[PDB]
Amino acid sequence: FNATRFASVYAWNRKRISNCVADYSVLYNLAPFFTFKCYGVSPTKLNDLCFTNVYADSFVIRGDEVRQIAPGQTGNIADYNYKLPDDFTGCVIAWNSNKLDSKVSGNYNYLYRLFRKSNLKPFERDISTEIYQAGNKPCNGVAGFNCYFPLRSYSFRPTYGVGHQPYRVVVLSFELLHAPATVCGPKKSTNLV
Amino acid sequence: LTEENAKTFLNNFNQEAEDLSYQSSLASWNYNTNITEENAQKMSEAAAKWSAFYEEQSKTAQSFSLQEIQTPIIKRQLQALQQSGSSALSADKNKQLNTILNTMSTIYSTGKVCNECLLLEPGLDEIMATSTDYNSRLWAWEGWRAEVGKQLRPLYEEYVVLKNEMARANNYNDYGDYWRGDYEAEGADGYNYNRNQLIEDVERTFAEIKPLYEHLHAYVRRKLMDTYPSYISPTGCLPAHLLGDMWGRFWTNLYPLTVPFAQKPNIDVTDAMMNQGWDAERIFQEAEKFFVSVGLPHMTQGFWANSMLTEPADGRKVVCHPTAWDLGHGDFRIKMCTKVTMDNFLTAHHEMGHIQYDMAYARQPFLLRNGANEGFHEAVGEIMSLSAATPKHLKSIGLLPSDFQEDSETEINFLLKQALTIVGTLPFTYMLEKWRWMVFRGEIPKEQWMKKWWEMKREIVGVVEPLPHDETYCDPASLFHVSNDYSFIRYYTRTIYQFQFQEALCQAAKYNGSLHKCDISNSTEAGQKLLKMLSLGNSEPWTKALENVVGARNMDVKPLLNYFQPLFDWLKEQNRNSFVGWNTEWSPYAD
Ligand SMILES: *[C@@H]1O[C@H](CO)[C@@H](O)[C@H](O)[C@H]1NC(C)=O
Ligand SMILES: *[C@@H]1O[C@H](CO)[C@@H](O)[C@H](O)[C@H]1NC(C)=O
Ligand SMILES: [Zn+2]
Repeated sequence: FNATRFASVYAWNRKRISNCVADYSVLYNLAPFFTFKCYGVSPTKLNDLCFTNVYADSFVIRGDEVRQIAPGQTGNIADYNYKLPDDFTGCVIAWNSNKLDSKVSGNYNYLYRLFRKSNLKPFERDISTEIYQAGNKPCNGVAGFNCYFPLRSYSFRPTYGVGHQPYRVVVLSFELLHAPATVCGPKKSTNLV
Repeated sequence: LTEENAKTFLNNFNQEAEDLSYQSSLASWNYNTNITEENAQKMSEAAAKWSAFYEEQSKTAQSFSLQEIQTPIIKRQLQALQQSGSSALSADKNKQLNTILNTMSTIYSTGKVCNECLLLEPGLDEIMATSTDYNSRLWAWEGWRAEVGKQLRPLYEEYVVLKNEMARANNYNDYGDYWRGDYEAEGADGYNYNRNQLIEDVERTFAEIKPLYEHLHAYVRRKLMDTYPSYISPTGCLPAHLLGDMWGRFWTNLYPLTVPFAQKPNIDVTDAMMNQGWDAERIFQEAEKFFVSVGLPHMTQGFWANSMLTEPADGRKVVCHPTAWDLGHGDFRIKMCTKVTMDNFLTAHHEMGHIQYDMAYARQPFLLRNGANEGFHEAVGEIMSLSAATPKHLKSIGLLPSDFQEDSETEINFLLKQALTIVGTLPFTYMLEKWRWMVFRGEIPKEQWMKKWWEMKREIVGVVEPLPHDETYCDPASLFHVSNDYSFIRYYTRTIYQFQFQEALCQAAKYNGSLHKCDISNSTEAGQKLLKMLSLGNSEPWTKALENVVGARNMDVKPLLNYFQPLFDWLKEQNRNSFVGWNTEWSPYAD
């Protein structure tokens, strides 16, 4: 939540939350929280569920790209940057991030692609920077006819509207493989008589 | 092939064009909020960088083929990107084309003609409109014409020659055909639309527009004889300086002179906007509540934070130019000198239409972030102010009580000025457009320029000059849109577009009342009818745009007469003892 630098839509890092007690069902730290839709798990049943491996997918997308992160839809991000499986077990959390990432000089730090040879695999990591060879024209490091650079940056602004604002989305996807659980929920009901 | 390869070039272009266009528009908005040197230094470099990037991206797009592309969704985008223009010739041509445009702009801005004498904007129409003296306008017409005609004729002829030379580089007939190319439509056999046949459509529309204007121009001639007896012809034309303006396109001040019934004025809500507690903020609140009531989304949270609605008196340089600026990136803001007047209410309802239009096509890329043509851009703003101008809307706002007695003469004198301010400039527009279409291709040589200009002015508009002018003058180049590069065909099409959209929204709501007083208040049916129209933007042409509006794919003059229905019969019943027509032989200088 209080990170000073996030990753891109394709070069996102993965951290494992384990060996510690988590405080679920209470995570509202910012005011708006436009997206708190969970799949398969109730929002009020997160504290009484133990986990062993929890990955955090942190990526920055536009406002119209928030709805594209859903099983069964197709868009520009749900097919070439990041896509959730059909039987997704987790929750999607997004908020407004136009305050601390406001610079009118230019935002060329975050990168994202829009073209690939095929569809994405569930939980796929792509960092290649080869030339997009689509037609029957060989590319040998040429910028122009039939050869381009697939990696491009964003154009975020403090006045990016209302349905296109940068939504920093953190996916709380858990993995359950009948393993010994270590992440326990909040257990505080002590009253001795 | 390059089927999916062109998908990458345009997405790489627009990705950074969205960034740089906003960098330029923010500097432009900052220069408009205060006119200082530090803001201009940032705006000039941004505009130059954007113009250089556009050419750097368009210089390599010409190598790609266009006829082998199959998907029309990108064919509509690629044809709009190759329109470079001055990129074919060298830089010496562009330098000498701009060094004369700046010179003529500085000359026209500093127009000072005396022998009580002022600049261009200072005391321009205040003498033409307010003053009713004949000798006060006698000089104000002749000197204003002769100070900018003979001093701009040798500079404008070379400019027209350069405009014709620019047509051969991009394979065009003339410069006038370049502005007609924006009304382009491609697709199937029934979706194509040629850019040269527009003259025929304009003529077909004007052939039906003329019978509406004949009685309107004949009735205003009978009553003007009570002030100018020896200056108004009985069965001829009218002088050009007796039209309330130097060109006769805005007959706003002629309403008190051509009032149908002076025993009761029109509607008045200026006094009610002061004692009820109205401010500049609550007007936009009610306007947006009226806009959302038809099924439109809400506004941006920053629209109430960054938009300069109230005029600050803390040292800001205000230009006071009401225009909905589309800065990009989904940013919606309004720079307007807002007050509690009705004149500021009309433009406040006009700009909200442009705002809700720009909100619709924000999903498509920067290249398609435009209308289907030049006539759909500023045409959605007038229908909202027309629907809000009804007395029932003002009674539903909460200003006047529900016991208001609306009479027929009120609607008559309202439609009179609503026509004189809208359809009064249609002949003036058509005359200059046909003149430009004739003189740009090479149909009318330079040896019969002013003679043909005056012949067309007498035949089409029906205005006779008070003194004879030779061909050494350059009168038609004295207009704001004629001197510099400004298209004018859009204003002739928007007048039909607004009356078509109003009728299309009124018929879908099942309203069997008066068309000129039809309102879209609390109509969820027309909202979905308008959203699918404004959502396509530049992705779909006007052919596919009008089919979801009314169904037809051609210009319709039927709404032009179906709007002013109580006015046509009124002028017919009041012209029972008047001569309908015009005379091309009568002239005030015929001594
Ligand atoms: C515009 O000028 C004002 C006055 O000097 C200045 O405060 C402001 O920062 C300028 N804006 C830009 C974008 O340079
Ligand atoms: C919508 O609400 C009612 C409908 O009965 C009426 O006042 C009018 O049609 C509309 N109101 C406003 C304020 O536009
Ligand atoms: Zn219009």
